[PDB]
Amino acid sequence: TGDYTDCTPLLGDRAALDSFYEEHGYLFLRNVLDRDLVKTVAEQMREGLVALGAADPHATLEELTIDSFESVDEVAMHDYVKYDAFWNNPSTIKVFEQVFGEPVFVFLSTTIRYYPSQAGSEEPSFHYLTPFHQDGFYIGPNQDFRTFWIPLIRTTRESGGVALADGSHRRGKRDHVLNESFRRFGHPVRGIPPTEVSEDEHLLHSPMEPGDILLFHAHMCHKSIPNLSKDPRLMRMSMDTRVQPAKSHRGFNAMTPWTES
Ligand SMILES: C[C@H]1CC[C@@H]2C(C(=O)O)=C[C@H]3CC(C)(C)C[C@]213
Ligand SMILES: O=C(O)CNC(=O)C(=O)O
Ligand SMILES: [Fe+3]
Ligand SMILES: [Mg+2]
Ligand SMILES: [Mg+2]
Repeated sequence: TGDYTDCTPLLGDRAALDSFYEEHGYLFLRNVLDRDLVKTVAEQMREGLVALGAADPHATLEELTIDSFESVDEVAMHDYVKYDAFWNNPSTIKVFEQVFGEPVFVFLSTTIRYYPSQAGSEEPSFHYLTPFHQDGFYIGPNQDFRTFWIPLIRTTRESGGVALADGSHRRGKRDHVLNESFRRFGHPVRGIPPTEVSEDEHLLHSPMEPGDILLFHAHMCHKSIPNLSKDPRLMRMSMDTRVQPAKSHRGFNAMTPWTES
C-alpha cells in the first residue's frame, strides 16, 4: 500500500504526461485547482450536513462529523453541493484540457461523499463504500472517459480515499462478481475479487490536500479505503465525476444527473 507518484512536474510535457498515464493508468496532480473554489464546495457540503445530517452548526470543516452517512438524504445533498459550477469553472476546465490535450465534456453526474470516521466501532457501516472495481464496468459504451476524484477537505492515510492498483488498466475489463458486503439501495454491488488483482499491480494511496486531483483510466482497478481516523478524527469529504474528450460519444451516465440514475 504505497503512495501515488506526484505527476505535477509532468504537466509541461504532453509526451511525458501521456507516457506516465499510459503506463500507470492514473495521474496525481498537486495544487492545480483553485483552493478558494474547492473551499466553497466544501462549505456547501458542510451546510448540507448541518441542514440534513444534524452536524454541529458551529464546527469547523475539520471538526465536522455526522452520526451516520445513511441518515443523510443523499438526494437533498445534491441541492446543496454546486459541483457543476465547480467542474465547469474556466480554471478547472483549463486543467482538464491540459490532461486530455483537447477540449473536454464533463459528465452531468457527480458522486458526493461525506464519510464519518468509524474508528472504534464494533459493527462499522462500510457497506456504502466501493469494492475493487473499474468505472468502465458500469459506465459506457465508450471507454475513453477518465474519473476525476477530488478531496474537499484533506485526507490522511487513516481517513481514507481511493486506493489504486498501479497499472491495472492494461488488460481490459475484468470480471465483477456479486459482493454482499457492499450495497446500493439494499442491492449488493459487483466487485473484482481482491484475489484477481495482481500482487504486481501495487496498491497506492496518498494523503491529498484540497486543490489536488487524482484521475484514472476507465479500466483502472480501484477501491474505497475506509475512514478509521482517530487523531485527527476527520470526515472524508470528496467528490468524483468523469470527464471525456468533447468529441467522444456521450453515454447514459454522461448525460444523466446522479439523482436520476
Ligand atoms: C461497482 C460499485 C462501486 C462503484 C459504483 C458506486 C460508487 O459509489 O462509486 C456505487 C455502485 C453503484 C454503481 C452502479 C454506480 C456501481 C458502483
Ligand atoms: O471515493 C470512493 O470511496 C470510491 N470512488 C470511486 O470509486 C470513484 O471515484 O470512481
Ligand atoms: Fe469508481
Ligand atoms: Mg459548540
Ligand atoms: Mg485495453
